[PDB]
Amino acid sequence: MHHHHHHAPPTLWSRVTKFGSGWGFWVSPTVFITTTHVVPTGVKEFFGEPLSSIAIHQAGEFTQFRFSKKMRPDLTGMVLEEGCPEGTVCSVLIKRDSGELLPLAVRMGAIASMRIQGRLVHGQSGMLLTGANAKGMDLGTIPGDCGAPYVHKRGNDWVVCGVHAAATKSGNTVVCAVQAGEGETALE
Repeated sequence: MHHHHHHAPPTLWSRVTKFGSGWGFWVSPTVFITTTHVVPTGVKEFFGEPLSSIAIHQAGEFTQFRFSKKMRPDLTGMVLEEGCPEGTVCSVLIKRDSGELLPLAVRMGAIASMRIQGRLVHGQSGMLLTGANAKGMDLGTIPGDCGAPYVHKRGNDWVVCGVHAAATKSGNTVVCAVQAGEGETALE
């Protein structure tokens, strides 16, 4: 009784932050995420945090933002899911200027190691499940909404998948930029 379709977490929507030519997410008080193609060239600080006191770590369209200080504007600590099983419905957070939030949805596929620029990277595909917002280099972007963060309900909370990397030739299929860490060395 009353289960399908429910209210979305507010703080979860505020986590997203349109930077440069894309959108990121607040991994934690002093932690953040962002894509590579989204990163612009002109700014030297984020939310009042000079790069001089920041750390960057690329990894297949996955940059690790480590701030020297914990801004903690309205966060606490989110969970990162390195991919997803077969049948995982993820949702992106597309915020606009006039508050036109565009909540997109995508169905996760299988986990495999793709090859980009002669580099093996681990990422989970994702078939579109909305209409046809995909253009070819993203699930649904127009004014520069690339790299958007993915979210999903996990137990009694919402875990983040990756970021809007790009779309496939099929159009209704994008790749969720996953992070590198545990799970690859573990056996189970």
